[PDB]
Amino acid sequence: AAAAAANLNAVRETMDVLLEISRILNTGLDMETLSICVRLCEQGINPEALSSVIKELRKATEALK
Amino acid sequence: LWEAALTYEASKRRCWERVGCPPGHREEPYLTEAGRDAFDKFCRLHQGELQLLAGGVLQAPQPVLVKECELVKDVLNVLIGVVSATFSLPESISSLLSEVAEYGT
Amino acid sequence: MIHELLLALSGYPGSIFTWNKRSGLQVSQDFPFLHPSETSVLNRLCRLGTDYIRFTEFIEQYTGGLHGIYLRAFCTGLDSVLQPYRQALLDLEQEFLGDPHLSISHVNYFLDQFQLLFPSVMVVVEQIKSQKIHGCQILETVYKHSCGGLPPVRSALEKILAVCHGVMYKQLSAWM
Amino acid sequence: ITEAALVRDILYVFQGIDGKNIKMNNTENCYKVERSLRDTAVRLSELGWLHNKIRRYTDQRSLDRSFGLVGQSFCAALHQELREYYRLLSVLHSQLQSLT
Amino acid sequence: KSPNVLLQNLCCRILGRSEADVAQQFQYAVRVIGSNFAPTVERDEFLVAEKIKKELIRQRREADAALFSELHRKLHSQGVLKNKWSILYLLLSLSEDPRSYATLFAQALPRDAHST
Amino acid sequence: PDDRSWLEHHVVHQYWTARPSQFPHSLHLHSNLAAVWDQHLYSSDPLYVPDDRVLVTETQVIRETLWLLSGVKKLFIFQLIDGKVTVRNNIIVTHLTHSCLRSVLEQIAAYGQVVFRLQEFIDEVMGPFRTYQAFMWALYKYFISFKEELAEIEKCIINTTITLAIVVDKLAPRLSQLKVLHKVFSTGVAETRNVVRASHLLNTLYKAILEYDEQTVSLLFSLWVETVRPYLQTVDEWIVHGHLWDGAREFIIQR
Amino acid sequence: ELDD
Repeated sequence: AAAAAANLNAVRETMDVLLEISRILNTGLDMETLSICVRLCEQGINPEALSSVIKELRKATEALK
Repeated sequence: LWEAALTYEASKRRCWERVGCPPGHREEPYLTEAGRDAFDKFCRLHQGELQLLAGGVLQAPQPVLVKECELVKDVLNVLIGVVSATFSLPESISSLLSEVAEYGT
Repeated sequence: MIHELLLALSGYPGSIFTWNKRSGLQVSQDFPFLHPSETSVLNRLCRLGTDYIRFTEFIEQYTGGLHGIYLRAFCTGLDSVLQPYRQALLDLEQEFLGDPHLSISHVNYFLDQFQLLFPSVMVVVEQIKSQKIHGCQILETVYKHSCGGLPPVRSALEKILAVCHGVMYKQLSAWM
Repeated sequence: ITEAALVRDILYVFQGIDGKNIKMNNTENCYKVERSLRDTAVRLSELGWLHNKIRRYTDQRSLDRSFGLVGQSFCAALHQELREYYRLLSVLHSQLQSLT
Repeated sequence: KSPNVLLQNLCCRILGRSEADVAQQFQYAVRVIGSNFAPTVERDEFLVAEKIKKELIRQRREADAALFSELHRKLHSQGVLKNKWSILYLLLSLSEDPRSYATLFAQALPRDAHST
Repeated sequence: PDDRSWLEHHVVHQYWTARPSQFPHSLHLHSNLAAVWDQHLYSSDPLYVPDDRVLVTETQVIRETLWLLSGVKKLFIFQLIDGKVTVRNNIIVTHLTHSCLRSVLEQIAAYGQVVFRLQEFIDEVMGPFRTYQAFMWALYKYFISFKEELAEIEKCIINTTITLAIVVDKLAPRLSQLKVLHKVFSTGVAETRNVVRASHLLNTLYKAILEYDEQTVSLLFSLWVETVRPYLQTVDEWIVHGHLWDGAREFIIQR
Repeated sequence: ELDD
């Protein structure tokens, strides 16, 4: 609808604001991975668990190269 | 799905009559810019106005018919020896059509 | 509010900010919804627009007595110093269309750098009329102010001064 | 009276303009509320008291053309620092729509 | 999306190897992210904002620290993101320094204020 | 019905005629300003004095100003009172307090009078001489380009942020030269004979070129060529064909 | 002509 697309507009705005916040923090993450990370933080998740995994998966594409 | 739908671009139209939500909705043409749908509507309007202003004795069916290319094909076929419906041997089509109909005859 | 103002500071003041030639953009209107002290904030802001209007009048009128194409070279440079004053009026309108969360304070802050550029060139416009210069001695009275002591009035008069050379390099090239 | 009056009023004397239930008692005095809230306000209003001096001096010396290139360059540096300070003030305004 | 099916999407993004290629990393992932799945400390976005300020002090940038505040104003203006603590804490944890102590630092409260 | 509904949807037609006007919008003071000030006044006990005005919409003022400045005459906004076009103040925009409006349209109307007079002169040619005719020809040659630019802008208000101050600023270095022409030609239209009434005009032209001798010089030059064009032809003819032929004693050298 |  229309009032339902304004909420999609306000989520397209927040994913743009995190694009600046990610850049001033200089993360190695690109645009495709963060779009899964937003889905993850919507269900409720601990970054202390996620960051070790990201430090394993990024290591496993340097350990299988 | 939320992120697939997120990638939608929307109109840059803004107005200074709105500050809380100005994402635009397109000014909408007027009655000398639109044609070929509005031409049929206006021809219909002009016709119905005319019959009301007369009394119901200015009856003249069809503010449409034919098309552009189909009408040209019919006009070409009139030179073979056929007639349309206004002779027996859009409404400004009669004036254009008489010029080629009299050639066929 | 911030569409009226961003034209009131421009060349179309309106009646909330009434133009005066002694001190323009006067405002003493009673606003219930604004804060009572907001009038002073507005006065500090009105300082900017009065000088921009004064500059446009000077460019308008002059383009023994005054003659020459020099008055179309001084005023012409006065245009180019004001060109990032017009673009920086547009940027604020662009922000204000979407966000109502910004107020008068952001206009006052973002455009505070011309509340030093404008008054220190105001003495330059009054000096040429109080002591009459319209001639070939314009470059003299500008080349000594161009040294400056503050950087914005150091760059502005340079930008004007190039156009002022453009006339004399017609005279001194047709001569030689 | 609500806390929200005093918070908004303190936000104004940083610019160098009075609040409404806060007014500048004397020029050499710091801003005074017109109870815990009242005691808290003073240490925060010190910043506006200090800002008045610097802005007045860097207003006056910048136009002074018998004061030389040096000193007006000092003014240029002072203006350069004042820029970031009011960027902070604009931030505090925007973050409402109190922020204690 | 449900988390268990979501992590193989994650691993298809990070690795260049498909979800029918590797199941070992996904085994490590299901071991680590589950059973640490509830927040065991407190969560509020104000604290992680005041720690993103603390990171940008360590970069010796104060101009980006004053734009991040207006970004944090924007985050309150939209108000449609579910957990704002988590995503900023994650991008903060994955920050890089362009180039210390923490026993005087506070963290989130350990839910010793929690009651049943 | 069925054409009326089609109208109501995809056509507006209610603000340059005597109908009520609305526009779907999202007020909230920064663009409700005029109504905000009106309500403040009414609370302040003026006493009453209603503000009955028909409400004009915003972008369509911009259509009107492009049309007036391009060269066509007689619009709804911008009417004449004696033959000089001026702002009408019977319309109100939702913002601007209705006083900024009068100013901004007054300055654009000051340009509109300049183009109104010239187009009036050129229209009164089609309803010997060969110099004024040769001058309105040059004026029209400039006019078609000047009209083309403003028409090109007008198309994108069918096809984009809409505000006054951008569309005037984009036309500043044309509306500067437009004022210059109004002073150059007015001294060449002051004044009996077709040879005196050409001579003061041409001498005004050759003198006014040397004043500006930017961009305005090329503008006056493009008019200069197309008025000295008859004279040079008859001069060439006087040389090679020997006799001076210029009917009705148009040549300034008495033969 | 001379014009051209």
